[PDB]
Amino acid sequence: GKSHGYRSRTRYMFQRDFRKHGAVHLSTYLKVYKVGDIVDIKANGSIQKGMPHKFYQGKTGVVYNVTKSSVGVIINKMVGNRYLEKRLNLRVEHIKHSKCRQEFLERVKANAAKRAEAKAQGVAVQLKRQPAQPRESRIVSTEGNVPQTLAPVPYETFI
Amino acid sequence: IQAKRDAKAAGSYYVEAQHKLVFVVRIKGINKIPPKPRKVLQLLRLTRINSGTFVKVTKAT
Amino acid sequence: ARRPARCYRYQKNKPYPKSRYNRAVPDSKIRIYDLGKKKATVDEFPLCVHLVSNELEQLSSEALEAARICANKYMTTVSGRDAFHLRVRVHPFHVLRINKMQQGMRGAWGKPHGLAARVDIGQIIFSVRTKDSNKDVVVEGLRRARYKFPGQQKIILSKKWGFTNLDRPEYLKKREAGEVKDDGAFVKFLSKKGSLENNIREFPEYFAAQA
Amino acid sequence: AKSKNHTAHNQTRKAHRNGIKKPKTYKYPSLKGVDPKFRRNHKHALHGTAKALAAAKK
Amino acid sequence: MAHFKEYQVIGRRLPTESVPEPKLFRMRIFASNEVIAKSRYWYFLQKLHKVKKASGEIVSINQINEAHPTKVKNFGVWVRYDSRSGTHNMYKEIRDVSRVAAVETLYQDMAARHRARFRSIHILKVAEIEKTADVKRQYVKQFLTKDLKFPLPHRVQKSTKTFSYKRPSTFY
Amino acid sequence: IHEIITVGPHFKQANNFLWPFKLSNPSGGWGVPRKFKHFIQGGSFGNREEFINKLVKSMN
RNA sequence: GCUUUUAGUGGGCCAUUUUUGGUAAGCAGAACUGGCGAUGCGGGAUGAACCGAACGUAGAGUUAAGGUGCCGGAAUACACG
RNA sequence: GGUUGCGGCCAUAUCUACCAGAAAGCACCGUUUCCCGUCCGAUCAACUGUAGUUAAGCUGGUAAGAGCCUGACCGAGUAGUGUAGUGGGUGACCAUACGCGAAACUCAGGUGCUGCAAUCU
Repeated sequence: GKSHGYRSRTRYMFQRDFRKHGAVHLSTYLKVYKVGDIVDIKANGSIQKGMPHKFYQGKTGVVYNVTKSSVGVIINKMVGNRYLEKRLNLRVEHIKHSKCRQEFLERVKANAAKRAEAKAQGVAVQLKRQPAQPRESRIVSTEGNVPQTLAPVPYETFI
Repeated sequence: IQAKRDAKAAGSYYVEAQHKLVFVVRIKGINKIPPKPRKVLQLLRLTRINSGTFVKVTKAT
Repeated sequence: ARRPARCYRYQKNKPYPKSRYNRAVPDSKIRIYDLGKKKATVDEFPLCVHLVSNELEQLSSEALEAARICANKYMTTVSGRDAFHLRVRVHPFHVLRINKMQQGMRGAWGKPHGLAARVDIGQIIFSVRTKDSNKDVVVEGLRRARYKFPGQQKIILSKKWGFTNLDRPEYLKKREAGEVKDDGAFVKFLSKKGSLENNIREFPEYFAAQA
Repeated sequence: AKSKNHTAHNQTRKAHRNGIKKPKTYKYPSLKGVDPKFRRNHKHALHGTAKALAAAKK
Repeated sequence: MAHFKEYQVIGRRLPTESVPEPKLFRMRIFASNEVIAKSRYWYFLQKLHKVKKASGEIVSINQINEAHPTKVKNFGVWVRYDSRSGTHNMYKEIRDVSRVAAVETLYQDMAARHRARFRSIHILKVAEIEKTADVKRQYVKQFLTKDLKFPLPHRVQKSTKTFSYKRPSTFY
Repeated sequence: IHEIITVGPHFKQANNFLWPFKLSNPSGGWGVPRKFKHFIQGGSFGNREEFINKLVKSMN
């Protein structure tokens, strides 16, 4: 018969990342999670209490409830033709902050500073991001760099 | 033209600037399109065969 | 009672070896893999000839046994028992199945039927290291092997020195330098890394100036 | 009288007919399931700062 | 592939901090237009160096003309082509008037004699033979004899009408 | 045209203003027997760079 | 953006790619997408699914896939073998 | 800079064989009345810094060292792979076009860094 337990199909997921087994380091227990923090869920295999389901491994949500040895994380789940909001009480060994919000909050301090510096100096701030723009025209010199002529190679076996 | 010629005279190669703008013509009809190119073709305003648009060239395009 | 090989010519299934879940396989028909003068040294047989596959397929163990018998028979009756060293470079690890048959395809999982070496395009099957002057003999000894195999094979002369991986000039350079030391049927090479105390224990003939 | 067992065919084309929907987040989300010792006090934090702000319009 | 043109393409990998002014490789490419020529440049330069179209840059693209387009030359061509069951190297000789013209009858010949299409052929080197008795193939040695003459027997005349009224004549 | 060709600070608004060009089929034909391979392989699709003008002036 | 209410449906099948059992099957069962069912038109002589393209009634022009000896509209075209 | 206490990252820190360690600290070390634990003051507990010592720990250095770490147009734009074709092939499979792109291999370099407090010729 079929088997669809709570930890089915998780041979390699809750595995403990070769030659980094054993107890976990103490900066996992010293992070400070505030209500609204954006977290990533990566289930520690060695802490069997408070683990998430295998759907939520690698899923990113926000913290809604902060208690003694765990936090409450809000995850959206794709089910049917809608999304539901899921609440997960997971211990802090299976969690870490996102660095993609560290892209944001550091760029907020940069964007707010460049607006103030342009306000005192010559507004037209121009503080949006821009995509990778195409390359400009340039002059490449052949001095010391005379082009070597490369031809296609004949076929050889070499076994 | 003069930057090309005055690089050829100087012993160099003037590369042109990369093109900043393309014109795109939808070449294939409506049926049998996978969802990802169909969604992109809806986003580039090319909803019928032989229709064209101008597209600014960045990496996101 | 054995099915023809066209039922199992291609790699249609996943690799299904003899494991602790299979446990009930027959024995391979080919058992030995090194024939001729396998006690020979590296310098005795400079020329190596391969018989290289050109199709992605499976070769049955019965076919490997028959081609081994045919090649060894021809090479021994033409050029003597010890003028060559034949090594079969494939090992038939993949277990074939059969649905031996009121029920039809109900419970159609088959029993083990035989063995096959799963071979890719460009994988060598036989490799015969021999003297230079024996060359064409070994060539014909591989050509008569070709009739025992399904699919297209090709004989190809190696540019290396026998069963090692360096070219014949580069093995000559290591041989006239000290870096080659002998072994049973192979050769051991000098590394520029390692403990310098016991890198002179082996290779005394190095470290002087020349040959 | 055997038949098809399971297929996920057409289920994504079906789910995108009505165009799979986001859960419509709000300002002031629900304090349901939030830790009761925090939630008990937060009643008094809000009530006291309403008394203190209505005191500014005495 | 078409009536060919010969383009030199010069390209390099893009400059970084550790290597400004990279080494500027050059290839002579036979192609129909400049679009296909810059494709065949990166096709072969990816077969020789760790580059691709994204990590590199086309520096210059120039069409090369035959320096004497009206002198009959004996071209020796070295071909690397793929068969149905392997890859081979070949040496064919072509007597024609330009490097363009020798390549266009090389692809017509390889598609006829050996069923090799444009995708299967890597032209290694088109070189011109300067001296007679350096011509190795006998289908080119036929036209290097002193005082070459021959007739064109059995001349068939193409008719502008559906009915001829005398009889056809096949003289020349 | 100047906000198209020189791509301007207001290219997005000027381009989104233009309704997509309902081009015709080409007057000279496509020039290929089979349209649906790359322009490098002798078809129609892909980057046809400056030759896009030779398309569009027959399709316009 | 949101809500109510209700129909029919709950026998499916094919194609590319991945893939399981089977010697295989126009076989049995999965995954993703596209189709047929539910769909006519041009092509593949002929065909549910392939290629092209989806359809109010008409006129002009241009093409797609496919073709141009004759049936059959359109080169008994040109070029190298 | 050395050393201690508490650490952070958890081998560039590990392992094997040798060589060095001025000062302080650490350690080995001396004793068994008391609290305490032992078949046994060896571990553990207590007492003194007194009788001694850098022999070991500890720290550093050496080694064409093993391991690990980093990098590379080294292998290799290879294998694999997304998209495409009324492409090739009887098929098995394989070329091509737009893209992404390894691992082993090889070479070169490295062999702990740092926070808080205290102390030291």
